[PDB]
Amino acid sequence: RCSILAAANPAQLPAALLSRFDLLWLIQDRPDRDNDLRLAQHITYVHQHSRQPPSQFEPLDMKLMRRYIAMCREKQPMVPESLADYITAAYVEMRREAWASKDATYTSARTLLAILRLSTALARLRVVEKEDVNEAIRLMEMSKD
Amino acid sequence: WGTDVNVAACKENFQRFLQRFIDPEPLYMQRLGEINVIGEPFLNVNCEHIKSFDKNLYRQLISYPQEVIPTFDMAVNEIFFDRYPLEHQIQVRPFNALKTKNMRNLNPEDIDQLITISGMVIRTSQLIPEMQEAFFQCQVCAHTTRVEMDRGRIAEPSVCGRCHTTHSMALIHNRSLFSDKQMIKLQESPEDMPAGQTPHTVILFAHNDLVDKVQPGDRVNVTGIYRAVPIRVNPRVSNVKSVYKTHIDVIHYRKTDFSEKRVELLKELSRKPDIYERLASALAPSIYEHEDIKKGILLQLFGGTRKDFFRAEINILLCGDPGTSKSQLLQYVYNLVPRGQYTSGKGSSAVGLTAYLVLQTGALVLSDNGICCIDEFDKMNESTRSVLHEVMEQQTLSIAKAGIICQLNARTSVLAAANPIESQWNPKKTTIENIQLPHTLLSRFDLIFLLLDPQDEAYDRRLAHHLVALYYQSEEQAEEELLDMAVLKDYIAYAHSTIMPRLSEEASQALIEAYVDMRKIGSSRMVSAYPRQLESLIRLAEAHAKVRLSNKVEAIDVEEAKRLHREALKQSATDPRTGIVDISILTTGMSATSRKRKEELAEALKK
DNA sequence: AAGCAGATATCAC
DNA sequence: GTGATATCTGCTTTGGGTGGGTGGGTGGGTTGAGGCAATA
Ligand SMILES: Nc1ncnc2c1ncn2[C@@H]1O[C@H](COP(=O)(O)OP(=O)(O)OP(=O)(O)O)[C@@H](O)[C@H]1O
Ligand SMILES: [Mg+2]
Ligand SMILES: [Zn+2]
Repeated sequence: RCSILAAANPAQLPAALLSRFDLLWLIQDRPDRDNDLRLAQHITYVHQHSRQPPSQFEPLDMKLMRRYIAMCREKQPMVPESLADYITAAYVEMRREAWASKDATYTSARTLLAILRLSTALARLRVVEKEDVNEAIRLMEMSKD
Repeated sequence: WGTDVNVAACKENFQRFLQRFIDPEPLYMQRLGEINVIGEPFLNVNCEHIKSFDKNLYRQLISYPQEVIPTFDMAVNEIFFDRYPLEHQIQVRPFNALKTKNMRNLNPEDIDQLITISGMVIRTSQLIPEMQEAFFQCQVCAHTTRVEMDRGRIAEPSVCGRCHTTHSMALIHNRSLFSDKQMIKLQESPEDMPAGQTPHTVILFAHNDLVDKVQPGDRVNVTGIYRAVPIRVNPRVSNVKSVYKTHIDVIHYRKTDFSEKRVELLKELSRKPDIYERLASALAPSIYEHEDIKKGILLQLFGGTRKDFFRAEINILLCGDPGTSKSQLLQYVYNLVPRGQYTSGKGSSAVGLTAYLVLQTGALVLSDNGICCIDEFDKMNESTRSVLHEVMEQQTLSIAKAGIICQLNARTSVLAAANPIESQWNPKKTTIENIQLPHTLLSRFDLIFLLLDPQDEAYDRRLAHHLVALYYQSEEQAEEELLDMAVLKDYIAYAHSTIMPRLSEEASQALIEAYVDMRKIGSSRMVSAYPRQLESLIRLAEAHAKVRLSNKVEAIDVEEAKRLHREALKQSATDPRTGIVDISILTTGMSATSRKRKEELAEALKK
């Protein structure tokens, strides 16, 4: 009963395996001057100081991050009756786009169950509400691009 | 002995327990009466009852089972012989309803105490004989003697009594008296396992009537005595290791998972006008809108008539796009059938289809007189394809390996699931070229069904509502569905038991005319049918007759068989270019239009 | 170190 | 004085590579690299 986090280089893995993943993220690095300049500035600072450049909000240490993660995991939020129609409306919208794209996307009935799974995870961070479904939807469509 | 056990007091207390205890006529008095009626000399006693009546007797039973249980046997025997003036005397088997310990928490303080543990059986040994009484014969005068075993040690005689010769008594092994013993390996239950640790295992020893009472795969609560035994350093020396090994002496097993009224209910169902559709609906309530596939699977479950001159078995292949409900259907059929096997065509698979010193027959042989569900049909290698063709054509599996030459009966119905070679079904491609399997193998299936994924929005919305409703289904509905499934299983069992349909004259004429018409369709313009299909119809017709619980095949059965066959062909025999009537794709693997185009290409290149 | 095979002196009747 | 029967003495054991690969792997020892036939 474990979660699977896989990393692969595009060539050809079987489709029967790729459709099982809730999120399939294609990380593509297209060269662009300003972004490449910003990335280089970040990396040089890390080599220069052995830590990330300062930001407005300070990152939390691992010791402290593992406490919140465990604390959140105790909750068991549930999805109400009311959201049933709204989640359904999102599913058909995703399906329509997949058929229109004509790409090798894996939007199927399995996708509907994935919306619920992510939505409850988002709530466990925060009873599920419409804002968790919106974040779950946004995260997934951004994945299929 | 360091025990506060007075035998007489314990026996009296237990006799009092049998006399007076009442389950909230004494319960165990009724049990003794039932023992007399049945004749099985075993009385099971719930330790919770003994605790409730008497807390001292319970405490002594748990602490000193070896000493106390025989006194219980004496008490029960005395009482029973009073109330009813049997191969053996009755034996008490105290047990705990629920486990009192976890396999991981067994401790030295529990040695020689009565405990209950839960687990799953993985291995059982063959029977081990234990000597109880040794038999000696003088090698000079043939005088015979018998010696009782004493704590695993035997007092060999030194001088013959009759002739006084010394060292003349030889042990005759096969004139002695032996009792049965069995070694069982119990695996820790998945629920009680801590996260990420490998399961623990325990050794159990069963004796006499408790041997062969469990089989590998069983989930059982075992009540027995915890034992510690020394380990010899090597077989030759009498030195022992300071760390003891442990096992459990089994005392009680508890396996933790027709009637005339039942037959009357089944017949009442069989009288209903729409029994076919009722059973089809009950077959797989979770799957949505696949009515014809469900009807075909029901007919496969019932099967045709075993003529004993003719395969009576119905083979069904479900090919389709990924993300449909094919695996769920296969799982539901596997659960339903009594002698079924669920397996995969991939070679790496844990359970294999092929037979492979112990002779290991594959799933196809194991599913003899049953259904074999094969999930990744398209992923079979060439050897597995040959094996499957042999099974489907001849219903036997031949092996010639490691000096063993034999033929194994495999009369099994194949329910197969197949995916396309591409990421999606290609409408331009026919069935043969969509799934890379030989046409010779495809021609052995009675029915091929296509589970395509629609582009319709309304279908998506309806399926979404179906799945959400299932996601919120209530416990009473689940229980009702389970009851309906049990009714279906009983109906199928009864039909297999007692119904053997036979072709009536009207059915024969209907079948002949049906075949002639199917041929005529092609003959009008190619060939639109071949004789093998006629056989399929017969099988299907018989299956339908069995669903009604009828011993005669009627014209209605033939009409239903024709409709189902014609629907399956319309699903899977369609040429994407022109039409459907062409069945040459199944017989030859190449579309007639494709054949003409290839002929044109070859002739042009020959120009 | 531990145990069986062989040799042999020794009590008992 | 003979029949046990109790005491004493010498052998070899173990698994092991100084005990061999000219004993044999049907007497019994994980891990890796290297030829085959069938394989794709
Ligand atoms: N017709 C349907 N009825 C019910 N559930 C369906 C249907 N079609 C798809 N589903 C849903 O899709 C999932 C079924 O996936 P399943 O493992 O059965 O697919 P499959 O057909 O074996 O395909 P594959 O192995 O290619 O993924 C479940 O969420 C099931 O609810
Ligand atoms: Mg599947
Ligand atoms: Zn004798």
